[PDB]
Amino acid sequence: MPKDNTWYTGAKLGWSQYSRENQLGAGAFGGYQVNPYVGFEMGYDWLGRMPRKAQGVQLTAKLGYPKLGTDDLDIYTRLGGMVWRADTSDKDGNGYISAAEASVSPVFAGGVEYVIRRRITPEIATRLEYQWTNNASDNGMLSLGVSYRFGQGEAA
Repeated sequence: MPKDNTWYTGAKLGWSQYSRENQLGAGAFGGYQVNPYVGFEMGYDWLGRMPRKAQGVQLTAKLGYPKLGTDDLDIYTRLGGMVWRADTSDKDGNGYISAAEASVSPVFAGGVEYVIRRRITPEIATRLEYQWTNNASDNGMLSLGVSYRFGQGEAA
C-alpha cells in the first residue's frame, strides 16, 4: 500500500566531518516514491538562528532497493545536489550587477531504512544515511532520523 506514486515525509538530523562552522544537519526530507526502484527525495534544512533565512536544500534522486534485507531492512541510494539560498540578496547600489546565484554541489548518499515491526508498521521508517561528496576519503555526513509514509497532515 505505501508504494507506487506514494508520499515520503520524514525528519532527520546529520553531522558532518570537520564541521568548523556552527551548522547541524537538522533536515526535513520530503518527496515521492513512484516505483519499487526509483523515487525523488528533497531535504530542507533551515538555520532559524541568524536573522537571515539560511535555507539549505538538497534535491536528490533515490534508488530504493530491497538488497535481501533478511528480516526487515532496505537500502536507498540518493544522488543529486545541495544548494543554499538559491539567489542571495544585498543590492550593490544600482546599475548592472549579475544575479547572486548559489552553486550546485555533487552529493551522493547511501542510506538504510527499517520499518517498525511493533505498533503500526506503516507509520515511520528508521533511517541512517551516509552522505558523501567527491571521490576517495573526502567529506562525509552521518544523517539519521525517521520517515513517515504519506503524511496526511501535510506540513507546508
